[PDB]
Amino acid sequence: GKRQTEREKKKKILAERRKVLAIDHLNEDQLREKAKELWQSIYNLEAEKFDLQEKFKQQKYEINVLRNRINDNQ
Amino acid sequence: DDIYKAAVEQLTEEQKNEFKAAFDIFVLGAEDGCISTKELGKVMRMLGQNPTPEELQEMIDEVDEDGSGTVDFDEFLVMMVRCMKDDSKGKSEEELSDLFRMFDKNADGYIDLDELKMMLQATGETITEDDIEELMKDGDKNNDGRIDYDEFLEFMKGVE
Amino acid sequence: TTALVCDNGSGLVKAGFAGDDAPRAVFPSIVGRPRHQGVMVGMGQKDSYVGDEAQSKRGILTLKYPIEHGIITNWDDMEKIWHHTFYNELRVAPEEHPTLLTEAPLNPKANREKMTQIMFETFNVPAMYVAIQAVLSLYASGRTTGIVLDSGDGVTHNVPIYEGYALPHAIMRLDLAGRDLTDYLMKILTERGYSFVTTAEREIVRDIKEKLCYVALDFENEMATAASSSSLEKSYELPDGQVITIGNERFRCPETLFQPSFIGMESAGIHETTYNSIMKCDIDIRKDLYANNVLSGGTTMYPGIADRMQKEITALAPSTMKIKIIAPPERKYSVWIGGSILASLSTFQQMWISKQEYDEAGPSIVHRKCF
Amino acid sequence: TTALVCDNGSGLVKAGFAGDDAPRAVFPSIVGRPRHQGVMVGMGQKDSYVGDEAQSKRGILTLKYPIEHGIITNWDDMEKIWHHTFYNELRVAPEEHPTLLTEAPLNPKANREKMTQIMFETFNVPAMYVAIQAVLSLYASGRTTGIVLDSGDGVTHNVPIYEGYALPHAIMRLDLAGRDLTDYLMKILTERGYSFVTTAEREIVRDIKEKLCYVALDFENEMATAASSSSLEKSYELPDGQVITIGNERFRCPETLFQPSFIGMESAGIHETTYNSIMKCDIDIRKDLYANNVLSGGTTMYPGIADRMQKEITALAPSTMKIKIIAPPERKYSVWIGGSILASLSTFQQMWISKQEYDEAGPSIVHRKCF
Amino acid sequence: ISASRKLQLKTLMLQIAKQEMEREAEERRGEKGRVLRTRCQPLELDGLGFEELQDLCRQLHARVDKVDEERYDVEAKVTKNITEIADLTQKIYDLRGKFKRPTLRRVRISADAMMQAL
Ligand SMILES: Nc1ncnc2c1ncn2[C@@H]1O[C@H](COP(=O)(O)OP(=O)(O)O)[C@@H](O)[C@H]1O
Ligand SMILES: Nc1ncnc2c1ncn2[C@@H]1O[C@H](COP(=O)(O)OP(=O)(O)O)[C@@H](O)[C@H]1O
Ligand SMILES: [Mg+2]
Ligand SMILES: [Mg+2]
Repeated sequence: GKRQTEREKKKKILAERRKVLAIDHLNEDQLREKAKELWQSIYNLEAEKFDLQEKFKQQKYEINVLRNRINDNQ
Repeated sequence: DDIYKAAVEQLTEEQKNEFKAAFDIFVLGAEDGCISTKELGKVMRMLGQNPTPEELQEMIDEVDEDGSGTVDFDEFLVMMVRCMKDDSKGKSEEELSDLFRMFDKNADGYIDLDELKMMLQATGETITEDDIEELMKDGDKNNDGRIDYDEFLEFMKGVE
Repeated sequence: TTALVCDNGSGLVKAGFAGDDAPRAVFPSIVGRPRHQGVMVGMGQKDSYVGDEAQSKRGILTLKYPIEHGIITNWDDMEKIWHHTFYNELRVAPEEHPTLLTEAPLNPKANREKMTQIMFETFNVPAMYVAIQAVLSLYASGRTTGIVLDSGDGVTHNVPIYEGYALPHAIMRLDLAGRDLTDYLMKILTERGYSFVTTAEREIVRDIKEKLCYVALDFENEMATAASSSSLEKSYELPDGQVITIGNERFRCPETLFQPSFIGMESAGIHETTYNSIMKCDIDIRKDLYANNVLSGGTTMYPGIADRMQKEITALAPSTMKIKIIAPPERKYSVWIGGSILASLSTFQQMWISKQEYDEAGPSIVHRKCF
Repeated sequence: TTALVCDNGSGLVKAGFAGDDAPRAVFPSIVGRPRHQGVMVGMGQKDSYVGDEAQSKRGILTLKYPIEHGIITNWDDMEKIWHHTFYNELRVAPEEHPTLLTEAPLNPKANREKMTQIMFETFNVPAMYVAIQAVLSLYASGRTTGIVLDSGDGVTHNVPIYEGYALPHAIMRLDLAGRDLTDYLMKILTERGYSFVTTAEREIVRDIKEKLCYVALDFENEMATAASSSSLEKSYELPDGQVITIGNERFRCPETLFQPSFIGMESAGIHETTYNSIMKCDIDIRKDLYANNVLSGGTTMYPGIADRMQKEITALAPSTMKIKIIAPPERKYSVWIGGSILASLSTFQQMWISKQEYDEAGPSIVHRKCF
Repeated sequence: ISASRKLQLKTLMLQIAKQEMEREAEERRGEKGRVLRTRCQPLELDGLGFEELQDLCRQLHARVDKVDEERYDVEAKVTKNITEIADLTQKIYDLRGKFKRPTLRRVRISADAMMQAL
């Protein structure tokens, strides 16, 4: 396996399994609402990405704490 | 200073039962409630409560210093309730770790005396004999030149 | 930023930032799943211990190397090893660091292409470059000519170089290396009564080989001496007591290098494949190659090999040429030191395989101009 | 709700709610029907006195243990014992409490399946789980490795464990235990004139064994000393007077543990089956097992056994390893304390055999994933 | 050394810690809002013709695919990092407090005063 399944999953998520959307094919109010949906989805997901960045920060802090404890104890 | 004393002011009947049992063991009526600290520790260990000799020795070194053996009721009840463990889980471990990483800005895997003392002065509390060097003496068990979150627990565990 | 000089190797993964003297983290490349059942609950038992962690719990694991002979036979395990190396032994995310892997000569293409594809897709490095393991060992010696014999643990290869121009028709790659010596030692120890079978006990036999074995200057005289006196028998304490005494197994294990007929291999020893590699070169650069023979790799650390090899080559070579064998004390990490030097060069800074180039030509970019 | 940590054992049933320090009710597991006729009318004479009640009326009963060697030979009596344990010694209906029985290693399957079928059909518990009696004793010591010798009253078994991974091929179960020592003591007491025959007098001999016997540090020296001086003769008062004097029967009764040839058993003592159990383990975890040898079970409470066993193993083992024998003062209830700890864990809360699972797969569910 | 001020000190520390945590949460929220606004510009919906919305939604969809790739990347990263962090937390626990989980006890309670009732 090595990871070919994992990369296949990655590609499917980024290209296929994403919310693959045909957008510019709708009536004026319909296209407007779909654009609003896309914009809101981007907003919420970007908030989530910031949360992931903050979690990366917390995990880094925990790693530093664990490393200092290990070095002190071993 | 205030917690156990106020609880004495608002005494509950649950602790009141043990208070009266110990008093009748000591005071048979129409007395000043002297209750010598030596006898206080002996009976506290005797009455099936927590047999911790450390609190008894602290009280003996602390009370009956007048040479009379009499113990004021306020301090008697305070030491009775404090021999029993009065704490609510010492908050949450992960919560306290987050509190301390907010406190600890260096983030070198530990925290030094400087951040701890800055937070201490941010708390806004008076300074007494157990300040200044009691924290240094207590936290420096292996004397690593720092007081980490684990060392901060080692100093004053069960923070409420 | 700084470059990551990783060096997969086969037996010890050596890594570290470019521009230092020694690799930052050196640890065996083994991934061992537990094999027993496990009854304690909540002990926090993982499903695979990699690196140096599995050399401490090896009593209940089944260690298996992911690299057999230079080539990589188990890609998932190799990916796990790389992930461990990046995240736990160096603690630097690969998204912000170029990498410089190393590869043995004459290896299958698919191995190299898969390596670059992994590095670009999974770890998502900015740029990676693959270099032949012998040119680096020549860098570390500070030379620019010479024929380098890099007897690793997986495969022994012998790349001659002159004035910076490698001679591709004179590379002699032989698959006898440290692992086969470990297996042969484990096989001849049975002649005294000590039986090592488990894949965990192969590590114990490897430790015996490292600490006790040495290369004899003259084989027959040593065989005669060890059969009469007892001045050679050195004892060694197993991980549980019951000391063992190694007799003439001491210099018979590494003698396989100069007589590969011991383990049934047909080819000639490392003393004669170097001379053959020289004789394939042109007639005018043979003196320089004779004078600048370089040793590298772990397995060339046996006490007394730099004299046996010189004696053998002097026997083979013409009497007029001077035979000199360069054996630096930092032999084991010679390849990695050379890798650090190469990655620290300014002239080399534009040879990396940039990610946009890979996106345009696919993994087959490595065989192209960016070698 | 809280879990019921029952522990059937063989000789003493120990039970109590999970999360405490000591079992709530400990009482012998004997069921004795009356044997004489009975002339008083209306005395309220029952047909079977179980538990600690039959240790007070034992003068007119015929006590018979329902568990011979770990296995259960008389299911009706065992059901009666369980019913008594639940309703009268704990006074908690089983309809509202999970149960955690314990079972010796290498026991017949049918015993375990019948046990779970009874617990689910008759008492109708919400969920029950069966655990090996040695892993719990390892829990109680707060370790995670070590080889535990759990010499109960029915059967002595020796389960080695490393890093939480039990080694199923190294379990050495031996059927010599406290009951055979009681019978042998009752058999050697006849050499002075005291004859105990009735099944009620076996209890008196058991009391003699508990209060007087001790394990000799060196057997031959003690045999020589007791045959010359009289400093060992300790006296004991029977339940009716007529004191008796035990001479060298004191250390000859528990010596059977280290020389099972006394009662005609072929196998080697508990001092050598531990070493054999260690030697079956892998070569890299033998040091840890040597250093963390754990004792448990009732029969390991003889005064002076933790020194005799250490001396014997040090004689057998290689001279370099350190031999340490963990003998906590709370040896008798070690298995139950470990059971309480295991039942109190959050990670373990989803391993119970839920009743709906039993309804779908029958009693053979116990051998399945829910072990 | 007085046992008097332990309660006041710990309560004051708790108050300071809660204030710091809520302040950090609020500033994180403000930073996240600013970063979102500078990463995803607010939608413009004033007097746009049909083609204006067509083009804007096309640009938004291209950005949607781009950010979907970015966030699936950071999501896989956070999944791997969280898994590894939990594993190392468990490793540190079994390294240090594994000898203490058995010590988690509520003992010496009922049997202390249940002796002479027999
Ligand atoms: N001091 C030593 N003496 C003898 N043999 C050694 C010594 N150190 C390492 N080796 C052998 O060399 C091997 C390590 O070789 P190494 O250079 O790490 O291989 P690679 O080229 O894959 O990095 C080990 O397997 C061991 O058998
Ligand atoms: N203090 C003691 N000294 C010597 N032997 C004892 C002592 N206490 C119990 N025993 C022996 O151990 C047996 C009880 O063992 P126990 O651990 O209760 O078995 P189980 O594993 O079935 O619970 C008794 O039959 C008795 O022979
Ligand atoms: Mg190499
Ligand atoms: Mg038992």
